[PDB]
Amino acid sequence: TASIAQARKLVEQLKMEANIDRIKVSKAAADLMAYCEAHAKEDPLLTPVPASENPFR
Amino acid sequence: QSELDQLRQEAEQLKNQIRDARKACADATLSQITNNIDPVGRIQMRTRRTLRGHLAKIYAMHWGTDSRLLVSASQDGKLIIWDSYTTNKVHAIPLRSSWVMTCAYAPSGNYVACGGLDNICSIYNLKTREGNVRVSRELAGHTGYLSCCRFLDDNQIVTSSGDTTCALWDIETGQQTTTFTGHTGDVMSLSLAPDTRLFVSGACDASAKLWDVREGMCRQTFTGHESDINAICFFPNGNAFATGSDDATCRLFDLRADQELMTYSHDNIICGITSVSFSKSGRLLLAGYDDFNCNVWDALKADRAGVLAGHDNRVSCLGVTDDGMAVATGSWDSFLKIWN
Amino acid sequence: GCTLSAEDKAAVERSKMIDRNLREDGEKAAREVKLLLLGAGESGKNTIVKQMKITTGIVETHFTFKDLHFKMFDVGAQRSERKKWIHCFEGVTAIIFCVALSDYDLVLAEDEEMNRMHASMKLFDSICNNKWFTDTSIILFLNKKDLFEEKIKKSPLTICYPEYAGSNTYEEAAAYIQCQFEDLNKRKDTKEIYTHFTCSTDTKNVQFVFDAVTDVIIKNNLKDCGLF
Amino acid sequence: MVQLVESGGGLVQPGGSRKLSCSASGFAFSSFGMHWVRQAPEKGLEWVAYISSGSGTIYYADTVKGRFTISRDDPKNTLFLQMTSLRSEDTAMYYCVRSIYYYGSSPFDFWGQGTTLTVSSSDIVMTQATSSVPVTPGESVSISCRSSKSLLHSNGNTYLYWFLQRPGQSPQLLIYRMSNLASGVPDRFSGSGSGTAFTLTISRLEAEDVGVYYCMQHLEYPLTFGAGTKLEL
Amino acid sequence: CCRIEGDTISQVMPPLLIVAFVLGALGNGVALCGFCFHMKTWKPSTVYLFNLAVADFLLMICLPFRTDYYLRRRHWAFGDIPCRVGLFTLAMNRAGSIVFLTVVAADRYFKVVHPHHAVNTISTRVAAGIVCTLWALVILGTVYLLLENHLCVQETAVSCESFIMESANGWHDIMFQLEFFMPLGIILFCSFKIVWSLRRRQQLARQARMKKATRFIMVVAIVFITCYLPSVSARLYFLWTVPSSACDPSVHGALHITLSFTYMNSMLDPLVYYFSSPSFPKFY
Ligand SMILES: O=C(O)c1cc(O)cc(O)c1
Repeated sequence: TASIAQARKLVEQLKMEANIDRIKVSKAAADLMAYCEAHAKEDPLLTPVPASENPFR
Repeated sequence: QSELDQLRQEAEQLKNQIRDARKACADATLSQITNNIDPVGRIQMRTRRTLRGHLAKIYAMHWGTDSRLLVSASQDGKLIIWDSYTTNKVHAIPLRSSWVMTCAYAPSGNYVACGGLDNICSIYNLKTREGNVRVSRELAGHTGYLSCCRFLDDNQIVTSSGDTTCALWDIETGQQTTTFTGHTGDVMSLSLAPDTRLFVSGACDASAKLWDVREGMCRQTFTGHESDINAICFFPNGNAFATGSDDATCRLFDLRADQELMTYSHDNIICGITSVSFSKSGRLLLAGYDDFNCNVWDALKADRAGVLAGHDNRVSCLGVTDDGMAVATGSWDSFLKIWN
Repeated sequence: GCTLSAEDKAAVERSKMIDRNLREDGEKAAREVKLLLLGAGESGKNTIVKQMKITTGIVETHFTFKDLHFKMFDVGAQRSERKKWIHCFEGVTAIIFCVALSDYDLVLAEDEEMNRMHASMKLFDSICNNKWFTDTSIILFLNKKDLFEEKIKKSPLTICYPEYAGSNTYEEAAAYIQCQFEDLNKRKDTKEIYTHFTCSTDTKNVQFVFDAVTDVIIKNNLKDCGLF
Repeated sequence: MVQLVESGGGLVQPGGSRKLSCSASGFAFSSFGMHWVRQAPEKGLEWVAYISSGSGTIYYADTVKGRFTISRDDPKNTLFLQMTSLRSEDTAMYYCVRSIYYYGSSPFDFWGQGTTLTVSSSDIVMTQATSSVPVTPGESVSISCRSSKSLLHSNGNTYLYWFLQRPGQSPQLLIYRMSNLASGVPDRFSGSGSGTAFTLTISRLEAEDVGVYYCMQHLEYPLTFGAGTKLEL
Repeated sequence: CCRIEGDTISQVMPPLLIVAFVLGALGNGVALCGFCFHMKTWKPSTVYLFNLAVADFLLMICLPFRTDYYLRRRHWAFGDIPCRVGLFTLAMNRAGSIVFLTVVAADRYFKVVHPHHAVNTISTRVAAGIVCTLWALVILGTVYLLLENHLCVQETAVSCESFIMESANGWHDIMFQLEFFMPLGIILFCSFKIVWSLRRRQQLARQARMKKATRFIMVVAIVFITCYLPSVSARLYFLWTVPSSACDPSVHGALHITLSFTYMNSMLDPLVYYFSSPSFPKFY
């Protein structure tokens, strides 16, 4: 009866996690790619900016 | 002990059902979709600043929200707040316990937190009526070493400890509000979501968990590594996160798909990862390594795009400003560098 | 700073003062002697730290001897995994390991099969051969000598070491225990072990620690001079 | 808890010498720079001297240079000003002002209750054209200050300070660096400007906002105050 | 003047000086390259080695000025003032290489016999003040090298020399004897005490590293003995029987041999100090 509480809680957690909804991998990948090219102009690390507006020049 | 055996069997069958659902939901891969787009060019990043003054190994750092100030923690018993533009030192806070290995900077800029082997999270008031920095609170509810801490606002902070638990604190009252349990292993890192409604953690059981702050419950569990997880970071979108382990690999997980997406590894690399971070657009993934180097990965194609090599010891911490202009690396050689 | 405004120059001056204070504190802290104290609960760490100086995770004890300041750290309260924080103590001057002679036959409460002496030997082997302590001296203390005298007459040492073939007298048994502990070191040439038997010694363990620390300091000085 | 008390003064024969002292309590005295600021009767403020934290840097006004000296006593938390060859126009009230300098600090944020000294018988010019404005409660008012030289530095910030002196009291900081509010100032004061012309706006004027308003530049030494602008009912 | 008229010196010196110049410059250059470019932290006991290497380098710089002088039969072909700074870095850089032999040998005595002494923990900004008050007293010692004349002219050739003959008083003789003998006593005392103290460490001695470190203490002392004894002894013998020795050609043959032996101290110092040390950096 000592180890039955932890096991019952684990079974409850597994039951709760088994009821989550899942989307297809293609949709998640496409959303990530859409975000990646949809913000490319605002990221200075891969697109260097001229030394006029670079505070670390 | 038949009840224990049947509970074990039920847990195993539930795990098998979850795995089967994940497999059935898995169609194609990220690489197959991403192969259409053109690859990113070679990344040539150069050291712009070098911050000196720490006299021992540096364990943690955190950028301010203004992308100018930052705080660094060293085991010489000192917290230093730097002005990254002029290299000037703003504050130097002496620590009661020198065994600090985490630090955080409040989003309002008014407070700094640190902790370590003393099992205590200390809060420091930067804006005082006097001219000095004072301790405003000490949180002493943990039974293991503090590994990470992150502010939510001026009154809430989330900490992770070696007692395999995470806790949410009320700073003004100094009491724990919620306790997050379930890891069964040393929790090493934390990462807050941009909306602050959720956070993820990584522990020595080679698993990652997603928690709901309001409800104090574990929603999802991710298991793809075969060794201890040392660092974790949310994707800027808020629907993904990356993990760095001691098996010399990094992985990308998706919350909605509830499984792994891509792995970043190389045969020439055999050392463990100490820190990870994302760029503002999320295209670049920066990871620190034990081989004294920091690698820049292409988050969409799993192709290395550059190397930051300016340290002669282990790279312990990473950081990218909120505006994405600069990247900072700390190291065991007692130097911080700003790369751009 | 010819291109700096008055406020910028004042900020630079403040940063210079902060740098000076940091340098002075760092020089002040470089003259301290730091010791990492390890062992088990019943080994006798409390007795040793009491003799030295006449839920928290780490305890710091400060004492002085012959104008030299010592800092001792006890990490016995940390029940988490050792490999995740042991690297923080890399660079310590020396390690102090406490062992009780009288616990050669007693068994641990947690595990019946496991013996206390073999558990201590396993811990010593793990710490001595650690990759963060490949050049760190070890000071080994044997803590319960009179109880060893009492228990050796009423019980042989062969119960702990089945292969012990020698007289059950105190001297041979103590030598066998010491050599068994010292055989765990593998570097041999790189690092050395200091051993000292303690029952109720008064202001003699501190002298032993002082001598070992002096040897370590001389080695560091010779490394600094390049004559090494 | 912050407090600054000065001692010294009284009637002085011309050509004599005295030493003014100020005592600090309630804050880390050694971490703050110290200024002496002078105000003659029915006249505006005038900077005198400055000693840095750690005594590394010392400046003086050209009027008092050679005759006045400034020093600190950090263990005793005291500030000194030894004056020699006192003349007629040194008769004024002397204030002691604390200031701390780092990224984002607020200099000149606390003024002491100065003492009165009576003696018997290029630089940037900051100008305020208006000298008096009649006001009534509930009305919005604007105060203007103009600078001979542009106060906009190449680092991106403008060094303009606004102070208020209520009748019978010590000056109080309102706006620092032309846009930032002080710690305990209501959100009815606003500041703005461009290079050489600056304005201070007081929305929903109340009976508490009656006094003299001074503008200051902190771009370079010596520090110069503008003329006063009095608000009356 | 007096006319030795001996070509054996003119045929023996160029070998020794050429060998010294060609084997002594690259080692000191490598040591200088490694001291600054290949190091990160400047703690004491490193500044003194740097200054000794600099003194050796300065000797090597001015050494070739006399490898052709002896080839043309002791003729100073070019210059009259240039033989005032050509014998100035032969008493500035020859006496600034014996002082830093007494400094490196007195710094090792305070790290083996007095490990907790305060001198062991001084900052780099304090030793920089000692190497800047010894290296200046070295100059102050040899002002007359620039405030006197040395050229002596003969029928066919001019000879510029300072260790010439007779009974040179109070300078280039007395300073010579003191700067040899006095540092020697300190070096011998320090070397004996260091070994005596280091042998009493019964458990440190079992390591071969200690044995190598103790052998290198005596190596430096014997090298210093065998490289400067002839130079002092020859001048002493000349000074004693100077009545009879009216600049005898045999005598002048020997003193030029012994100074070439002194010139090999800066040859041997790099190889003894920097190259035979595991802890110093590598040059591939
Ligand atoms: O090194 C010298 O000072 C020196 C001086 C001489 O007169 C001759 C010589 O061969 C060397």
